[PDB]
Amino acid sequence: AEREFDMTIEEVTIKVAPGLDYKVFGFNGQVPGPLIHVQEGDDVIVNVTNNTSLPHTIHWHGVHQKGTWRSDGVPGVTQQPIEAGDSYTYKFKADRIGTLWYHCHVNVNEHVGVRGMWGPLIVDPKQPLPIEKRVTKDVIMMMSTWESAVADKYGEGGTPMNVADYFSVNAKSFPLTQPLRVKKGDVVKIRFFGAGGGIHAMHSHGHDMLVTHKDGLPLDSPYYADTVLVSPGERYDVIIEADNPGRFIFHDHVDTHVTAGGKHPGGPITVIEYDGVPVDDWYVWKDKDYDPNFFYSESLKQGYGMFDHDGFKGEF
Amino acid sequence: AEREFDMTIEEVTIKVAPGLDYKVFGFNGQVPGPLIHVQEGDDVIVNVTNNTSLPHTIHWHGVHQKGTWRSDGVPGVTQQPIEAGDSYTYKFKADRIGTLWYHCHVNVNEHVGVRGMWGPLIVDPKQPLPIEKRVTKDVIMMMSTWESAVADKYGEGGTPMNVADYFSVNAKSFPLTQPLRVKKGDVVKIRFFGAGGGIHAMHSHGHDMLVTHKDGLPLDSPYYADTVLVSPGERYDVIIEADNPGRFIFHDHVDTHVTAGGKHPGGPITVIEYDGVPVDDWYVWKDKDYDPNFFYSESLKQGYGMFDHDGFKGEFE
Amino acid sequence: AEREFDMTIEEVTIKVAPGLDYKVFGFNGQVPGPLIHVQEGDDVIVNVTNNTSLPHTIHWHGVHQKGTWRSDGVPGVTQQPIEAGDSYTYKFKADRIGTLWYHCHVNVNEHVGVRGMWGPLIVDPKQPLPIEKRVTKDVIMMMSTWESAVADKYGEGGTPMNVADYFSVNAKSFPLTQPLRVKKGDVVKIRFFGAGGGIHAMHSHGHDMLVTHKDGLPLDSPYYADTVLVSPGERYDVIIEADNPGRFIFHDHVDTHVTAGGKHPGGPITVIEYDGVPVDDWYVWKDKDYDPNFFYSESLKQGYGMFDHDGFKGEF
Ligand SMILES: [Cl-]
Ligand SMILES: [Cu+2]
Ligand SMILES: [Cu+2]
Ligand SMILES: [Cu+2]
Ligand SMILES: [Cu+2]
Ligand SMILES: [Cu+2]
Ligand SMILES: [Cu+2]
Repeated sequence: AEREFDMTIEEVTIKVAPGLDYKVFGFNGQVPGPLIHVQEGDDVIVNVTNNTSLPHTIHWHGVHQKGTWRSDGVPGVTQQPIEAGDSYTYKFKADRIGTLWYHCHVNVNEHVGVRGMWGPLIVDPKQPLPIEKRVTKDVIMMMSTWESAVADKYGEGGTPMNVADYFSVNAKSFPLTQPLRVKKGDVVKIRFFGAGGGIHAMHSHGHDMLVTHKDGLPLDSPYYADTVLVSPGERYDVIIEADNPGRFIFHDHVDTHVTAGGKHPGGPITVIEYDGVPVDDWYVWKDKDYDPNFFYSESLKQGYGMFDHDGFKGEF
Repeated sequence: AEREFDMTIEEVTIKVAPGLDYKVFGFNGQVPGPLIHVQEGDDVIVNVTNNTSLPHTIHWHGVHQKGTWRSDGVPGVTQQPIEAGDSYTYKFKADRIGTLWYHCHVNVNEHVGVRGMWGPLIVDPKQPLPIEKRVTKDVIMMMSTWESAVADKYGEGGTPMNVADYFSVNAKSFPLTQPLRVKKGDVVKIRFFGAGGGIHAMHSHGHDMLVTHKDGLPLDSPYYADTVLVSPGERYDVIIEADNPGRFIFHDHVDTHVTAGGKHPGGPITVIEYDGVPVDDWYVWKDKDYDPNFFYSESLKQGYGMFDHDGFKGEFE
Repeated sequence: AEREFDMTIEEVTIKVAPGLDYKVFGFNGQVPGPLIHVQEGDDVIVNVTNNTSLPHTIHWHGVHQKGTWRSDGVPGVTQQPIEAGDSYTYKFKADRIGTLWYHCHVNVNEHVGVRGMWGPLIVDPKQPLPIEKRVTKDVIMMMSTWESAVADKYGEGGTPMNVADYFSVNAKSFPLTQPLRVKKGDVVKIRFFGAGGGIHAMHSHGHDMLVTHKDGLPLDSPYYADTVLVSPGERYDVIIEADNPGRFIFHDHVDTHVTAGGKHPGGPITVIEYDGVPVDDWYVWKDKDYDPNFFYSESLKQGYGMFDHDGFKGEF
């Protein structure tokens, strides 16, 4: 089917951690960018308007661009950049399946590294794996890093001379992340993305993960892991069988990454919270204002197209 | 079988490198912590006493805690911390097989990153791989990094603003590491752990490694490597066939990691020394003061239980 | 067969980037060092003469040194160093197949980290994979990093206290790299090397990579990837089916690595350029002064031996 979407690029500010507001270039004014969810074989048309003061593009990472290389989104290679105030239309066929993503390809070190110019592109295969047919909850986790020194400073950051001192999943640092709420018997598909410039060692307490896909494509030899290393550009899909009721923390195991501006705890941390587990008064998230779509789990159930999320929207 | 162990957490100082003494929180006053070696299906009880000035927990990394999540050892999630001077008992069934480990889960960036709060937990499968039944030597290598600026200062370190300038296997930096001594025909199982906050590219000269397990679980498709990348939290088990007599260096291939305080050589370096090879006068480790249990290989032959090692023990104040 | 080669170590200066010349110890006065290409079972002899002011060795990474451990090239372990002005002969049997490499093993943090003391060693199996039979182009990509503060001064660099601020493939930083020119129907073997001290996430636009070998040895279970993480010491061989005509960028996806001295663009970046695709006026590499052997692809067709390349030579 033909899938036509309109995206904008906006100058907005988001809250990454307590005390850290960050100026970003948000697709549809949000970080992560909108979820794009389509079927294998769909013809995609994206009309992009640049409402920022700088040039950008959108590269569709994982999309082959078979006979459509001029929609690959690389400035000086496949197109001239999209200048401030201008528009550009991308057209491609979604013939590559799985967990893909999209991001700006101008000034990548800054724009993708610290300005949040990325989002998920999920292409449903015609032939999912047997285990994928058992999935009851689909979870998107996009990891990135932030340099507090350039929080207020478009045009700076993302160099070896900068210090990445905050770390996140879906643009939040713990405790501003959200729990992953499950029920006993759930079969959870988690899609990890190396969105930023860091490496993340994602570890699930209480469960092993079956690693089923690398960069969206199914492995002939899937393998179990309790810690999955995710590096820039990569995606890994795993399955967790939710067969062990408790509260089980789930986080980046890189020691310096569980900090926020030099203090602990912070970073890419969530908790696998099973329904019906009694809540102790000392539980860190006992009074959580819950967002059920923090990992796009609700949007992933609502059909094919483009999905904004109010929780990811920044302020103008 | 029910296996009950008593462990303490102690404030001690260890020698990581020549000219680098480091204040740590050592399980039983040592880094690495004691080897815990049990069988699949055992019921494990660990009574922990905190003899330090700061709160800690023990998380059992790889242990599912099937129906025992309150023993997972995570502060503010599964328990309140073990305060200074207090005790706490962990109970869990070892139903997850393989190379596991344990570490503190309080102030992790510092306690695990630079205070040596970790040790190995080996769970023997009831049905090991055929290749594991050929093994004649079992070897534990726990890699970590150290920040010299906070060596003498509990309560600091483990942040992006600190500089990790020393590197180790089993808490020692070359030349204070020990050789891996083998003889022709040995079948060596090596278990790599990303214990600290660094990434380590472990390269064996003279041999390929058959990578057989990831995080303790056997791969359906094992593969050969001469360099295995080990990142925080991960474990890899490999097999080396010791069929090539020589002196073969075995080290972290990350260029900056073969230094110590800006000087070279240093870092996670050992040598696979074959017994039959005549020793040259210029060999760096000629007349080495040898510790046969530096990789826990002797402890791993002594049956199920918990094993301290004096080679790893630190000095009390 | 017995194959005997003569190599020197020279003090030369290479151009790594615009704004970065670098003092290096080049094998045969070039970085990367000469391609050594032999067949499984060959008896290799390399006579090395040290024409520099400092001691060196050559370690043959991946070579087992079966019955020849004294040729392993490790100072204080298998030999005393090759002192300034002296010579030394290595002899070994190439019984280990695949993508290997060689590098100095004296003061490795500096000499391999920033002085370019490395090159490729390719051992052809007597029995190649079926997949390798279809290969029409062979490509070598050796990634490394550079510290500008020590560009002029042998005896410093390669420590945690230094800043790596330039990044390269085959010792050039974009735009001084070269395109990978292919024709539709090509089957391209790419051999990635972690030659320096960095981690590199190599991402091919427009194509998936079939990962066929790890450290030169064939995987029982090959897998597709669009991003391949290459760390120090490692090699990965991949196959790309050149079935998608366009201009497709091919680069390190680690955000900070696509910079040069704090500026973007730079780093390990090439472009898969298909023959016959019209060149746009704004294409960054329009009228490029092209080197068809920048990835050793021409040398790799010339049989067994040691092959220098003028494009890699430094100046005295
Ligand atoms: Cl022997
Ligand atoms: Cu942009
Ligand atoms: Cu891409
Ligand atoms: Cu602790
Ligand atoms: Cu854990
Ligand atoms: Cu050298
Ligand atoms: Cu080697």
